[PDB]
Amino acid sequence: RENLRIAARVFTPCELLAPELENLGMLMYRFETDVDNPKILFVGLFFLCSNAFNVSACVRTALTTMYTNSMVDNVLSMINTCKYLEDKVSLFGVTSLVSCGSSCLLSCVMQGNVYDANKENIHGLTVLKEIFLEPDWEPRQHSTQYVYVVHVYKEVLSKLQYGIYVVLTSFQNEDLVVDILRQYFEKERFLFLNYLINSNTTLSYFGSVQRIGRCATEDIKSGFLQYRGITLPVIKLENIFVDLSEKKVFV
Amino acid sequence: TVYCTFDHKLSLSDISTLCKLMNIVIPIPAHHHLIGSGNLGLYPIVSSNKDYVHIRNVLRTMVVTILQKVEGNQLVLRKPMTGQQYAIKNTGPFPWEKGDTLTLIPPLSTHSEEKLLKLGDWELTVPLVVPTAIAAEINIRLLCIGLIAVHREYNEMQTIIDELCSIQYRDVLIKLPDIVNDKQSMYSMKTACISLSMITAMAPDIVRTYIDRLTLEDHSMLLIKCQELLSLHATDIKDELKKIKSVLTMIDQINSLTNEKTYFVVCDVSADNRMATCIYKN
Amino acid sequence: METVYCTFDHKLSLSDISTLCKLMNIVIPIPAHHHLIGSGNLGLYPIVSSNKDYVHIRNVLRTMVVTILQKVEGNQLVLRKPMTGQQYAIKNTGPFPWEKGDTLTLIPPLSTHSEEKLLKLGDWELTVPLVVPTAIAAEINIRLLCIGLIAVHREYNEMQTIIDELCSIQYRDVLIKLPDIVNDKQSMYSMKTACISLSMITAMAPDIVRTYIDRLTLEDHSMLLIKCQELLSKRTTLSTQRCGQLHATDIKDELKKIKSVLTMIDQINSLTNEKTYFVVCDVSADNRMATCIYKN
Amino acid sequence: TWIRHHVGIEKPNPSEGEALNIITFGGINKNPPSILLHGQQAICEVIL
Amino acid sequence: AATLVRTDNFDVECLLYSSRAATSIILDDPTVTAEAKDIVTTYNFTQH
Amino acid sequence: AATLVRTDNFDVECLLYSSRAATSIILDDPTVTAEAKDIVTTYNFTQH
Repeated sequence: RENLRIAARVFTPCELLAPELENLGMLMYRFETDVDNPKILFVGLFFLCSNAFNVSACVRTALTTMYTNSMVDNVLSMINTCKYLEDKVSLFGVTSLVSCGSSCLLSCVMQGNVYDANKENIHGLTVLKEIFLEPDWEPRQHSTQYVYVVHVYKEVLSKLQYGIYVVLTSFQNEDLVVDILRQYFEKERFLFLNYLINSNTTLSYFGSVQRIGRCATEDIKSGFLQYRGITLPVIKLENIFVDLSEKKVFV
Repeated sequence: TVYCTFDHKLSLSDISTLCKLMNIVIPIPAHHHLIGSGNLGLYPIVSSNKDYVHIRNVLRTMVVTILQKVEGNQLVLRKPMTGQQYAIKNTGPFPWEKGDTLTLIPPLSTHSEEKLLKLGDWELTVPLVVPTAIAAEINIRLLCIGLIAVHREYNEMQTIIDELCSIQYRDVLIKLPDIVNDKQSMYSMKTACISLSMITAMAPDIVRTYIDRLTLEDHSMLLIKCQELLSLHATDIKDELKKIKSVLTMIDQINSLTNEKTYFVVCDVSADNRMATCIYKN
Repeated sequence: METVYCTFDHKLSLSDISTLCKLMNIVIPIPAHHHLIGSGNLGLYPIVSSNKDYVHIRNVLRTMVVTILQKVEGNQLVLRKPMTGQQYAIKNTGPFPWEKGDTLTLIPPLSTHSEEKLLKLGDWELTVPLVVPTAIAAEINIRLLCIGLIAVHREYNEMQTIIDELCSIQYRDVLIKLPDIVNDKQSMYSMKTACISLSMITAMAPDIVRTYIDRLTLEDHSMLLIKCQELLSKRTTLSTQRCGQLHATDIKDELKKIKSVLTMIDQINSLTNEKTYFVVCDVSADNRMATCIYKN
Repeated sequence: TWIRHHVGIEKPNPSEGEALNIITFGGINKNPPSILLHGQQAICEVIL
Repeated sequence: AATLVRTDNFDVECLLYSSRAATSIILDDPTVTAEAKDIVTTYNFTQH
Repeated sequence: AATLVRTDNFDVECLLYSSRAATSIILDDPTVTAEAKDIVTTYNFTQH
C-alpha cells in the first residue's frame, strides 16, 4: 500500500503524559537533560503551558492538579532552572499511538497527516483555548490557514516567565507574520528592550515563531477535554498536514 | 490548476503575445480553481496609490502561479508545489547567472509602455523576477529613502534621490521614481532604530577596541576609509559570548528587515536566457 | 537528471575504493555549474584554500547544492540530490552525537592540517562540511568570532589561557579543540571582513541612531524616544563631549553613513543565520548512520 | 485635541501611520456597535 | 445649510420574462480529474 | 619604456578525427515512464 507520513518511535517515562495518554494529538517537546541516562525527555504541550504566563490561574491550577507528581515536580524545577527555554526544550511533533507500557511508547509525526495505520480516525491537533489568538487583518481570510507556535517571554522583576501562543493565519510569509506579530507584541517588547541589557542570562530575543503546518478553515471545531472530570475548553484542529520549518526569532 | 477565462474574445495578435508570454509566474489572490479577468495579475491593485512598497506588501501576500498552455481564451495556471522543478520565462532585464536565489518584485515602471496586454481598461501587470542580491539592494534603497525623507530640506530631496536612485547591477540601469514618502519606511526603520540602540547598548568591549587595536597594529587602505567613517579583559568570556550573540541577533533582525523571501532556485539556464529551470516553492 | 554521475580523473587504489565504501553515504556540496569531472568542483576543495575569506566560505557553502553519495560504481560516483520534504539516509561524519528530532546543518570543516585527508589524488583532496546540530553551529560561530576578535589584541598576559578556554567546548560529553590557535594560519580562516564589518556595525550604530532620535518628537512617540535615551545612556553615559566637528553634519553625510551601515549587514548576511539542512527522524544503532528528512 | 473632543472622536486615532498603512489599506479594528435594530446606514454631506 | 445624501438597500424579489429560444448553449462532455493527497483524493468535474 | 599586455578572446572551430570504430557504445532499450497529472500526462523517458 501507500503511507507517505513520517513518524518516529518514542520512549518516555509514563509520569509526564498524564492526560495525553488518553487524547491522541498533542504537541510534544524535546527536553535534553544533563543527566546522562535520560538524555532526551519528552514534554507535553499542556505540561509546559502549566508555567506559561498566558494561562489564567483557574486553568493553570486545574491542569496542575492534572500534573502533580514527584517526577513532574523535578522536571518543572529543571525547566525553571534552565536559563532561557526555547533551545533547552524544543518543538518535536504531534502525538499518535500512546502505548502505555512501563516506559510508554509514543509514535510522533514529523510530516504528513496524523494517523497510526489503516487510515481510520485521522486525529487532529488539540490546542488549549486560552493559549491561541489569530492576529490578522481579516480572521479566517479565504481558505486554509497555516498554524504557527510562538514562544514569548516575560520578566516580572525576579525571573523570566515564558508564554506559549499559537497563531492561525492565512499568511504563509514569515516576514509578514513577524511584522504582524510585532504590532501585536510591541508593549512587552519595549519592556524587554529595557530588560535584555541588564540581564546576564544568555538570551537574545523577545520570542520566536515556528510553523507547525497546514490546517483547513472548515475543520476548526470547538470542544473540551476531560481527565478526572476536569473540563477544559479546547479548540480542535481536525486535519493537519504537519510542516515544520525553522525557528524565526524576533526582538 | 487554476483556469482563467476572460469572457472576452481575443484576437490572433493576442494569442501570439500569450504564446510569447508562456511559462511566466503570475500572482493571484483568489485561490480557486477558476479565475477571470478581474483577479488575474497585478492590475486589480495597481490603481490604488501606485506605492511601490504597498504593491510589495500585497505581492508578499499574493499566491503565485505559472502560466501554461493557453488554449485561446482559456488560460491554465499551474499552482507549483514545494521543491519541484519548474520552467520560468524571465521578464527582469538581467543576465541571470545560474544557481542564485530569486525573489519576486513589483514591476519597476520603465519609460516604454508595456506590450504585454491592454484590453478594455485592463492591463496584464506582471511582477518581475529578480535575484535576491538586487532585491535586498532595492529594499536598502527604500529604507534609505525613508531615512533621508524623514529629514526635511528644500532642494536636497531631489539631490539625494537623483544620485541614489539610478543603480547598476550586472550592466543594467534601473530607477524607482515618485516615492510618496509614506510611513512604511518609518516603521521598518523604527525597529531598525530600536535594534541599533540595542547594538549600542549591548555591543562588547572587545569590538570597538578591535578597530583601534587592528589599526594601531597594521593598516590597509579600506581600513583608512573605515577610519574616515570612524573619525584589562580579565575573564568575562561567557558575558562576551552572550553580548556577541545579542549583537548577532540584532544584525539578524535588521537583515530580516531588508531581506526578501527567495521564491526560486535556478539549476539550468537556456543559452538565450529567456527560460530557466528552478527547484523551489516556499 | 534526478541523479548525477561524476567521473574521476585517475583510477582508484584499493585503499581509495575502501575509503569510498567506508564513506558510501555523505553530503557533498557541488556548485551550480555541472562539472562532470570527479576531481573538479566537488567536496568544495576548489573553494577553500584557493579563495579564502570565511564569509565567502560561509556564503558559498550556503549557496552550493548539497548532494548525497548513494553508490560507487567501478569508476563513477552516483550522487542523488535531495528532494525537499522526503527521507534520505546520512552516515555520520561529525564528532558530535545525533539524537532524534535534531535539526542538522552544514558548517565548514575546522580544517586543521593534521587530518587524514580522506581522498588525496594528486594535489586534489576531499573535505566535507560537518553535519552538526544547530545550537552547536551557533556556538561554534560565536567561538570562532571571539577567537578572531581577541587574536589581533596585544599585551594580554592571559592570552594563551583565554584562547585555550575559547578553543575548549563540550556538548553531550564529546570534546573538541578549536583549531584557531595562536595564528599559525594553517586554516585560521582569518575572518577579517567579518570582524571589521561587525565592528563597523557596533561602530556606526550610536551616532546614526543619535541623528535620528534628535529629530521629530513633537508628537508623543514616548515608546522609542525615552527608551533610546536610556539605551544610549547606559552604555555611553558621558555622551558627546569633544563633539569632533561640533555638530555641522551633511545630509549627504548621514546618507552615506546609513547606506554603509545597511550594506555591511547584508555583507554579514552569511553569518546571520544557519539553515536546517536536515531534520533527523530516527537514529540507527551505534550512531554510525541516521535516516533523516531533507529541508531547505 | 479640542476639535476631536468637541466632535466626539477617540483622541488616539493615529497608530504608527495607520497601523503601518493597513488602515491606509482600510478596514475594521473596532467592535461594531453592540446593539443594532435596523441594519445599515451611511449619510454623506454637502455644504450649501 | 446642507444637502445630506443617503442610500438605502432594499430586499426586492424581481421576476424575468424571456422569449423562447433566445440564446443557445453548447457544452462539453464534463472532464474528470483527480488530485491524490496523502489522506484524501479530491475529484473535480469541470464543464465548459 | 612600457610593455602592454592584452587578453584577446577568439572563437575557434576545431577539426576532429576518429578511427574506424573508435568507441563502442552500449544502448539501453528506452523505458517509457508515464507520469500522470491533472491535465498533462508527461511521458518522460530515458536511455542509459
